[PDB]
Amino acid sequence: KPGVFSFLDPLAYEIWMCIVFAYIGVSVVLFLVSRFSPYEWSTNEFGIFNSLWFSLGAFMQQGCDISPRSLSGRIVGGVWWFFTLIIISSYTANLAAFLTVERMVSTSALSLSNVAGVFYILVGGLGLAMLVALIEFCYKSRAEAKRM
Amino acid sequence: QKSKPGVFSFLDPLAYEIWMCIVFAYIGVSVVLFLVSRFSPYEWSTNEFGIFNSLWFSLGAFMQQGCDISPRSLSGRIVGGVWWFFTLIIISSYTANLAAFLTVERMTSALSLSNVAGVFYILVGGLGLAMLVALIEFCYKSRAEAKRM
Amino acid sequence: KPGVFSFLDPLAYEIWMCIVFAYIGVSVVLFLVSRFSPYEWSTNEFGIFNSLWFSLGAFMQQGCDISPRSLSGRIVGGVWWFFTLIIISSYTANLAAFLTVERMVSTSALSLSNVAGVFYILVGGLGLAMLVALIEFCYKSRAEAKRM
Amino acid sequence: QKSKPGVFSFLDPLAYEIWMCIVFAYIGVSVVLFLVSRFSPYEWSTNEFGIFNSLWFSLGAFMQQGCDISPRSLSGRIVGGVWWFFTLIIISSYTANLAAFLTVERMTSALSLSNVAGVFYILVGGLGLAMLVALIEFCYKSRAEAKRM
Amino acid sequence: DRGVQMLLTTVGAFAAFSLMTIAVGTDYWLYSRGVCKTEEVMTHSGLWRTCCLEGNFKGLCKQIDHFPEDADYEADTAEYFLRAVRASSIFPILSVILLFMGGLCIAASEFYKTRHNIILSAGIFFVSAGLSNIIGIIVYISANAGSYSYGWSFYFGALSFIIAEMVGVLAVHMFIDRHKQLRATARA
Amino acid sequence: LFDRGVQMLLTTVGAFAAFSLMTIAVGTDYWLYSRGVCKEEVMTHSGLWRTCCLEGNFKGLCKQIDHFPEDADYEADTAEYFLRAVRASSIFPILSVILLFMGGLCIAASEFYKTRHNIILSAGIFFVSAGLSNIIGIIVYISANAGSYSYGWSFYFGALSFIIAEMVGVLAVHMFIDRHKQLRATARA
Amino acid sequence: LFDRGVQMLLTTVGAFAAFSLMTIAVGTDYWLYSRGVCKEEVMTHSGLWRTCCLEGNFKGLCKQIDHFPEDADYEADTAEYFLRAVRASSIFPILSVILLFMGGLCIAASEFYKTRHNIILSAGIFFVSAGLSNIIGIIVYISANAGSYSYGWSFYFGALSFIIAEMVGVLAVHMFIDRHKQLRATARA
Amino acid sequence: DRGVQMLLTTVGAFAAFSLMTIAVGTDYWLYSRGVCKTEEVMTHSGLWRTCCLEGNFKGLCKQIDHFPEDADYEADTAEYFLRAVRASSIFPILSVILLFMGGLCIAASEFYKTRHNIILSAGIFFVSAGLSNIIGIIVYISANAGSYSYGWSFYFGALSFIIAEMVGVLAVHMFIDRHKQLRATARA
Ligand SMILES: [Cl-]
Ligand SMILES: [Cl-]
Ligand SMILES: [Cl-]
Ligand SMILES: [Cl-]
Repeated sequence: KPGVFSFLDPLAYEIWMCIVFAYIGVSVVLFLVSRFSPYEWSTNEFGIFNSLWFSLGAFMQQGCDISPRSLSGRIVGGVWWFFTLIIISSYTANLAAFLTVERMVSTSALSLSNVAGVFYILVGGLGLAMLVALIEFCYKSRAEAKRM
Repeated sequence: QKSKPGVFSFLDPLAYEIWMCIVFAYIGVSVVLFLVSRFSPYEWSTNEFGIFNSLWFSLGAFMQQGCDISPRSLSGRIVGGVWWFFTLIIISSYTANLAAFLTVERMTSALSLSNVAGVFYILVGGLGLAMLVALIEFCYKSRAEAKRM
Repeated sequence: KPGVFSFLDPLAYEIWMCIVFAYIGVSVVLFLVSRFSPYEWSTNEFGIFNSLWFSLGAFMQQGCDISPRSLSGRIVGGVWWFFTLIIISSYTANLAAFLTVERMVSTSALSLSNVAGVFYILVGGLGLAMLVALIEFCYKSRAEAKRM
Repeated sequence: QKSKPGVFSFLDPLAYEIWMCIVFAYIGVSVVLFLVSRFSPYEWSTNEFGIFNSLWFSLGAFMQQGCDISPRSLSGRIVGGVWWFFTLIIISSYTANLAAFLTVERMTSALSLSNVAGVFYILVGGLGLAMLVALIEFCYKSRAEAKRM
Repeated sequence: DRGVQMLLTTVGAFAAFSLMTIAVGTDYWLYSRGVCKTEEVMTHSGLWRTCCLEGNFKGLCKQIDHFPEDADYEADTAEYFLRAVRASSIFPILSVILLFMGGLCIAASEFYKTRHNIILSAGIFFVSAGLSNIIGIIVYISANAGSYSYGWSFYFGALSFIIAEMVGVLAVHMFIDRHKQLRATARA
Repeated sequence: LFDRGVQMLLTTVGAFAAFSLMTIAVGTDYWLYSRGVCKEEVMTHSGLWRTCCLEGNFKGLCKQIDHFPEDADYEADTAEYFLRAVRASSIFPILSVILLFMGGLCIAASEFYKTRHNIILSAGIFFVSAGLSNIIGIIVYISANAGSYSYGWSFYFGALSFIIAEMVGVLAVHMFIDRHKQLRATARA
Repeated sequence: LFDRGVQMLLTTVGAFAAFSLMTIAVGTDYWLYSRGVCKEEVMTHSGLWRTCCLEGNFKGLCKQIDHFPEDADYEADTAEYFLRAVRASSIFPILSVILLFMGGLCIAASEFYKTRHNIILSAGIFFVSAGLSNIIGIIVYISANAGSYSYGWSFYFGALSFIIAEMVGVLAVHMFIDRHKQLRATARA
Repeated sequence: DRGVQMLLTTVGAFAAFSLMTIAVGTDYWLYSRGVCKTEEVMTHSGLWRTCCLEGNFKGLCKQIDHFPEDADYEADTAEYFLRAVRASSIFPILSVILLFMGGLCIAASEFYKTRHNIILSAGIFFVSAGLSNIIGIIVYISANAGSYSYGWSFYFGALSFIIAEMVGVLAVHMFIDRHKQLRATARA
């Protein structure tokens, strides 16, 4: 009877917590080095919101709308890329080890019970996104109606 | 004894229910992304996430093939982030369970073409389908152009 | 004593040959559906050279400068993406199986001898690229010097 | 008995010679890409592949993190293609050998933080280094601006 | 066209609602072998009861017990929460309610052409009904986990999800088009 | 790539070469080298239809390939019987031959009534489809064979024919693109 | 996010909150719950310096944490000894405390001599560095501990302090950005 | 500056050439235990000979045998081709030759300021020398494969590759700059 969030088993909980903290630190440092200098004012679209988006896309190994162009920003991006590559490969390798070792214990295909948790997370995120969009629409409409 | 692999045996690592729910989740993600990107008249568009474009973005995200466009609003980025996490987990699970299947045989050699014949059949079917669609569009426009003139 | 090109072991030679043929067919069909119609004249930069580049980047799962926009081109790209995902996952899974089964046979790290062939291919490609660039430069210089 | 993992034990799946040659190959690929992109005066530039940009492109290609720019000439595309194939093979080899290491113990549990403490240390060191570099650039410009005025 | 799009939207909404209502009410969700009226025989089950098929007691239905407390076991509370979610069938039922509310909004929009926010509410209801269908399907299969086939009631629910998302997309297209036409007049 | 007369000749010779190579592949029994019986196991050369002895007691003896073996074939599902039927028929290599011949016929007919630019497009589509059919036939053949061996020159004659088909198909579409490009320039005049 | 007076207040209270949480974490011995001896194994609550008995025969008895155990410790290389030294000293949590205090001093001092915009930037750098030092200290602590258990509130007081440090650091950089942005507008006119 | 860049380029070219020449000539490529003048003792070896270290026969060098044909074995031809490549050390030597040719081009560029193609040839030579160094390193380690450490002669070769890459980059910068300055005058 696999747990709902059993897809997180291959890495320990301390690794996940430190992944969150490292993500926050990398995003903050990328925003700091990209935007603090008045002499670079800007030529780059790396605010704190865009920095967090860049870091999240980098960890998920998905497409980037922007990439750092300065030396310090590229240093931050490169070390974050290395961290992401190592961590994702470790997750895949330990999951393969878990499944292989469970297979050689004295059905075969992965069941929906093994990934029901990521499904629940996805649907909850879709709901939260819809709530955010409708709240923004309502606030803007109230602002516009009161404006005129 | 080990039997000859089936045509669509590349789907074996994941259960049929997982594939069905992957399709359902892909449709839901595409529809919600299109909805949160374009419904608000105050965003009119600034983005490019129509229904077709949203389906394309979600398909590329699942196959991890980048994106010609990326969402910029908070809600669209929430949708993209959760879809990215889902895709990462699911693809890693497919790879890991395939490795487990290939390591331990129940009742190692190089993969033969029979292990992956079905993806080749699907690829060629898709090429033929795209050719048919392009030809039908061209023929439709050729008659319509002559009709107007 | 691993062979020079022993990194190709996890997939059979028939799979590699069919991968090459499928790549050629996908590139040709993408060029055909993107460019044959005079009514689309073009709004897309998908020539035969750019289509081959797109297909190679798609198989290697690397960045794309362009992506198909039409229905037929997106059909071709989607089926090619699915093929690529399946094939690459199969390569990784069978390599893991090979290494694990060799490990459980009655040093540990991968040696340079296991991957010397990909290094040889990379350096040969760098040399061929330099030769192409210098030949193009020489031909252009001869064209320009003879022009005036 | 199983000993406590070393700080930089994430490098174990590949031999030290492989890592050294990966660095050498990355430098060679970056230099050759810059050379074939920019040497010809008849291409002046049409592309954006300077030495810094070429190093960035090669680093992104190895980490499979996409590209802000892509080569367009035949020779640059040859360099990019061979680097892509190299990266695919090497990353898959790292993952597969790590899976083999984690499956079979020589002389399964979740990965502890001690298995990845080294990559965490490298990440934080890189963040500090980038901060120092940005501060040094700002301080240099602040004195130079006041010097001119 | 405005008329064609509205007709397609209302027909799709009605079809999705009817399919989901029939799927929730019928008993052909799963074909599996099991005992009745508490001998192994192939049966068909839905969301509330299971009935024997081609057996000695063929045609007789027995209510599904969602809390197998023969051994009086609890283990962790996640299993109990999942069983409570599955036993009530709150998510398929909520999908039915959301489909009905979206259809109501679509119907009421004809009376009030000035109010464009009703169309948006209908689209939101249809998309939310699809998501509720997704969650319900996941819960149902997961509860089943802890030979078999899926019957036409299961695919009645699956086909309902696809139709609901399509009608939701069409409804959002109308909210956009209504706002665009309003602004073309306003700018002119 | 340049001019028009050279492109015509190149496309025509490519079509003829691809057609000849595919026809030779279909009509010749050197597709696979393996141990087998041609009436004790001995080295044999086999094709799509018949297999003949090599360096055996009776060299040069040919028998029809057993596509549906007798004596308790153990049966199979609908998919495996279907694959065996596609293998026995060899429709996809023959379909490729037919499509190559019809593309060549379109290219030859494009000399007459040169205003019909849709003929060249049809020839390009035919050549692309012939290549796709060749790919399917190759995959079916390898899958049916698999379930030491080497592939002979008739198998590689088919591989080369598929490559020529796409290159000729690419050129034919270029002509259709250039022919309609030329019509736009003169109308603007 | 808006105005200037609220941003000053938000940054100051964030700095004070992060400093208080980190100082409480350093000075309190509830970082880990595990079985052990505080003088037979029994449930204990432990911190950075001392561990005390919980629900044992003698509750509330505290002893200093054995960072370099006697009686055949079996030794190690310089790497593990260095890690043990960083753990025993706890110089990264204390360094985080010092950097937070100095960032707060810069923020408070920035109100005097308001023309010195480089003070706010220094405060932002200090807060970001305090967060990074907190991360390093957490990683060192978790690695040394693991070389059933639960983490107490002092460990999570440190986790919350790191988060506040980055958010306050983000706000301080925004002020430096806005202060220099304001100087450009007045020079433009 | 033009002068500073030329000075850096020539110093780097000379340093890379000297390091590669010393690495090829010296015998501190690898520390390993093996027999001499063919007892196990730790030795140091280069590309042509191995010499005993801190042993009974300390200081005595024996030529490395690259074709261990005691059992008269051939196996596949790939092994023989690799052994022939390794025994000749054709790739480190070719790297030395390419470095010397690049330095020659750099020196001759001063005499003919009008001819800008000499600088480009020097850059090509330096980049090719680096690639030859890469291939030679790979071949050497692979031949070794079919406890040990690498000595300073190995890292003399590695440091030579990095320097040759940098000087090649600098030389290409000059070819670009010369063409840019020529066109600034031509356009003006
Ligand atoms: Cl029911
Ligand atoms: Cl035959
Ligand atoms: Cl304490
Ligand atoms: Cl030597």
